[PDB]
Amino acid sequence: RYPMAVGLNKGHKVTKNVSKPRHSRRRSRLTNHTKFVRDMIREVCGFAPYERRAMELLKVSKSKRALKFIKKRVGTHIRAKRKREELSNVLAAMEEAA
Amino acid sequence: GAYKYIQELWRKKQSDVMRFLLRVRCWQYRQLSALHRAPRPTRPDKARRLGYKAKQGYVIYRIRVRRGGRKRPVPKGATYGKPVHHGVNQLKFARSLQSVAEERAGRHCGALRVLNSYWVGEDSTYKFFEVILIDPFHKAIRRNPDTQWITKPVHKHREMRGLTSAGRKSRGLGKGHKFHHTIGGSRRAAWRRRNTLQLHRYR
Amino acid sequence: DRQTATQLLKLAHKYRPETKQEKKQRLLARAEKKAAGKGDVPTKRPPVLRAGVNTVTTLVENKKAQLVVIAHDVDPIELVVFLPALCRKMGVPYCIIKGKARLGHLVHRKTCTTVAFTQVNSEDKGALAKLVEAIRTNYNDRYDEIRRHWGGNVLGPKSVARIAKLEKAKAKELA
Amino acid sequence: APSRNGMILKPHFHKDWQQRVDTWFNQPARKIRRRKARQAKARRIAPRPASGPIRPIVRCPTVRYHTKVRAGRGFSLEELRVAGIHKKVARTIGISVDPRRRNKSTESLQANVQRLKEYRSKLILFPRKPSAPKKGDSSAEELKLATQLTGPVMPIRNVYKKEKARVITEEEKNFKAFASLRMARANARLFGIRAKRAKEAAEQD
RNA sequence: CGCGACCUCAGAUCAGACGUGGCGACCCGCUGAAUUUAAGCAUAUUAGUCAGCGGAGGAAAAGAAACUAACCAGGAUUCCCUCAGUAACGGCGAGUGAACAGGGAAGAGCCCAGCGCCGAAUCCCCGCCGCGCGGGGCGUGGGAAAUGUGGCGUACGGAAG
RNA sequence: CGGCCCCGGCGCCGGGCUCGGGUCUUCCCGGAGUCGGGUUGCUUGGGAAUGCAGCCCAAAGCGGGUGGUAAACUCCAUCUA
Ligand SMILES: [Mg+2]
Ligand SMILES: [Mg+2]
Ligand SMILES: [Mg+2]
Ligand SMILES: [Mg+2]
Ligand SMILES: [Mg+2]
Ligand SMILES: [Mg+2]
Ligand SMILES: [Mg+2]
Ligand SMILES: [Mg+2]
Ligand SMILES: [Mg+2]
Ligand SMILES: [Mg+2]
Ligand SMILES: [Mg+2]
Ligand SMILES: [Mg+2]
Ligand SMILES: [Mg+2]
Ligand SMILES: [Mg+2]
Ligand SMILES: [Mg+2]
Ligand SMILES: [Mg+2]
Ligand SMILES: [Mg+2]
Ligand SMILES: [Mg+2]
Ligand SMILES: [Mg+2]
Ligand SMILES: [Mg+2]
Ligand SMILES: [Mg+2]
Ligand SMILES: [Mg+2]
Repeated sequence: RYPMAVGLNKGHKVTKNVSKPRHSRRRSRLTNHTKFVRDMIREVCGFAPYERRAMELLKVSKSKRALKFIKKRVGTHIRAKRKREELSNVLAAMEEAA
Repeated sequence: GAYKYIQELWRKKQSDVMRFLLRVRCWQYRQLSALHRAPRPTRPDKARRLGYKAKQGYVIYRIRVRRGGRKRPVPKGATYGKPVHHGVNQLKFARSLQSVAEERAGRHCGALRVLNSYWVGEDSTYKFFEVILIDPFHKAIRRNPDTQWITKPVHKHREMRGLTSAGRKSRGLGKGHKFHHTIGGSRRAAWRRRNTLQLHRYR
Repeated sequence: DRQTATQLLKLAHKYRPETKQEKKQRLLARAEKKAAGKGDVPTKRPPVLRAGVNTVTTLVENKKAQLVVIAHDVDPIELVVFLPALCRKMGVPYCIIKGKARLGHLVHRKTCTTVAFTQVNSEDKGALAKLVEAIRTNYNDRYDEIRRHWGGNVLGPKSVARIAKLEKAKAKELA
Repeated sequence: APSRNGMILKPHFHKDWQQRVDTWFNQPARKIRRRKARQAKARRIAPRPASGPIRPIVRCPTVRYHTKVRAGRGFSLEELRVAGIHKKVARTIGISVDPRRRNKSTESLQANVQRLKEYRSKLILFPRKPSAPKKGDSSAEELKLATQLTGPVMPIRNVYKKEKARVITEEEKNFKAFASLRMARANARLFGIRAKRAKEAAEQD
């Protein structure tokens, strides 16, 4: 009924701005060229020692141990999840193929 | 072009192809002097993204520093003070090794201006850096309007005052709630501003 | 080898970058013949090789280079390690040669890293295609073997002679 | 040290303060310097008004001051685009531009573009030669005035909707109450808990 | 064996040019105690001060958010009044202690590395030629720097074709 | 107030550079031993550690930082070091 200072829907009622967000918010997006150069340098450099150890761990059914190892190597847990995902992807992309 | 490739290749400096190069270059730099002139930058992309241009008047120096924390110069480890100041062994310098490298380079060459620096190699006993110096009195730099700011006498010895990119980090400057130490200028300026008694005429 | 490299050099000697003297000459003659003949394009674009690692990379990425030649006397190897894999991915023929100064002399500079052949005359197209095949069968078709090959790991002769003495004395004891 | 009865005091005079004491004995001289600088700047820029760059309509962020409105730094790029003038020309026209500010409410967007249109309509600029368009034959005898004070075209004086008086409706006697605010606060506090309870109930089904 | 090119390098009283040191009231970087208070004293306070070292300018630093807030949002930095002796820190003892608002003084914004296009259209030096008072820059020709990357066009507020 | 001498700008007579705005179609869009984490010192009012530094571990591109109490799941706001 009446707009209240507290509640699920508080504050003075206004209309939203449908304007396009600024281009600085769009940063480090997946680009074709960037993905190409990254994938080209990845196969040239190979992998890191801890990356190879984690791939060996993923090859065995022990996955929580590899997650803990990655969380101990890199800083936070949210980075460890993404690293584990990338390692599983690179292990399942070409090693599963003939 | 290719600088993006070199950057994305140097980013993964733990692979074998890069580790071999870093080890060989560290071994090669260990035999040279503590301070010398590199005729061309080992990291061209890193020098370009710092402000190095392939033209006359820009010099590159390679300098090594001793890795490790500092020790108190007190004799026999005696401070003659309260126990809180008995920390002779485990003390850490406020400035970084890169910053003290830039400082040593600018002290050895006063006629040149330290622009920036970057890391090339390191080991257990040494850490190597490459610094960029500008000749403020060369005609190829004084005539270019984009680099005329390095000629003014206000930028004399930027490395000894923390104006470089390495010293700016150790100064503690920044904008946000995490940098309330030095609001305006330096932490000493903030201290002088917040610890002065304002006595107006009418009070 | 000393034969195919010299052949590639003799081929490149025809498409050398145009020097500054004759560049000023042609720029002075262009403004004169333009007012003389009143023509739009009286001089066809001359096919010339492209120098510089950035230019070579931007050409091979867009698949505009017919051939790539690389030097190996570069001090920082990282500026060059990425190029052979890129040419293998793009399918263009790449070849490594000895002497950046020798590569350099054609471009009238002290040091030149890489050179890309993009446009070739109709009468040199056959001579170029005759050598791109031998280059592909030497570098492109053997890329997997080159990537799997590990060099170095060679001990000194003073350390090989002693192990030879030991293996001889051991073989004389076994049989 | 203490006395019979008194407020406990903690004076911050334990430091060495007498060697850093700022006395304002140069305050009249500073005010005179500032006044002379203002006069010199206005005399040098006489055709342009003091505090030349027009400033937009700006609402205070915090809830303590969000009821009043104040001046700001510059107009947003969206407001410039709705006004129809280029971004870089507004600076030499005399319009301060703030590229960092965003626009979240059309209610403020329309007010800002209206202020910009009013400034543009009231603006009269001088050319080098009469060959420049968007002007008149005579510049109103120096525009009837050379310099303006305390805002270029208009200050940010507050206006308020009147809502003078009206007849009370029927259900207004039992429309709102303190219980309404109490229920609103209770729902805002127990919103997620009820959702989790409904989820765990539908789980059993 | 020699020659030549490149690359890491050495010497000169080579041609031209630059730094040293002094003052240091104000400013910047480092480390730097104790007397005192805590009615004693170790944590703490004195103090991130004094002393010590390194630098410049009439100002220096700062300065265009990897910001503040959680509502009707604001918008570089610097200084003043308030916030405030407050939030908070502390043998939670002595004591220490900000910040965001808001109102004022002033308010100027931009560049580059990268990504791409331009036959390197770029820059330094040398010498004769056409110019002005007290002397330095405009047009011409060769010696170097530079393709391991000059310069215009570009900068997150998008840009290019 | 006058007269005299010296210095600096505002208007006018040679010389060298010199396409902006909007819609549409196509492409491009980023700073690394760095962030962050562990640990040890100094410092801060900053408290499951505000900032700096030494050693070790050391990345991503629907990513990263911040949202003042550490940790997991989800969403939101702001910025692009
Ligand atoms: Mg993002
Ligand atoms: Mg040189
Ligand atoms: Mg003593
Ligand atoms: Mg600065
Ligand atoms: Mg009083
Ligand atoms: Mg008494
Ligand atoms: Mg006593
Ligand atoms: Mg005592
Ligand atoms: Mg005292
Ligand atoms: Mg202290
Ligand atoms: Mg002192
Ligand atoms: Mg000095
Ligand atoms: Mg002076
Ligand atoms: Mg910015
Ligand atoms: Mg009070
Ligand atoms: Mg403490
Ligand atoms: Mg107290
Ligand atoms: Mg204190
Ligand atoms: Mg993240
Ligand atoms: Mg985010
Ligand atoms: Mg949160
Ligand atoms: Mg929290």
